[PDB]
Amino acid sequence: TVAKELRQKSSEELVKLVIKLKGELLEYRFKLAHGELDKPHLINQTRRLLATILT
RNA sequence: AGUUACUAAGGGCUUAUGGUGGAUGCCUUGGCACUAAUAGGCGAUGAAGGACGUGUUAACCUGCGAUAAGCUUC
Repeated sequence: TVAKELRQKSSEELVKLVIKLKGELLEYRFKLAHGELDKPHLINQTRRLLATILT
């Protein structure tokens, strides 16, 4: 699931993806602060996602 | 007038038990001293050592560094 990210617009689409991931990660963590986050597993994945893109 | 078993508040001796206490005996992911090979350094591309932080997981230990108990590639 990385060669499927090299092929994307490795110059510009990835920037939009990065900002979207940061936003939804922030909203995930905020949901975790209160209640109503019923899939606590999404945080570890989404951070794991950015680690590839920046790479 | 006289003789002498019983007393045991408590103690003593042996023998049996019970409690504390952790020596002797068996053992060990630990240490010690050595051999034979390898290698004899790290660092402005910012080290050694430290702080601080990071979790679906409280603290601590460990790993790791805002890509943060993990990322890419063979």
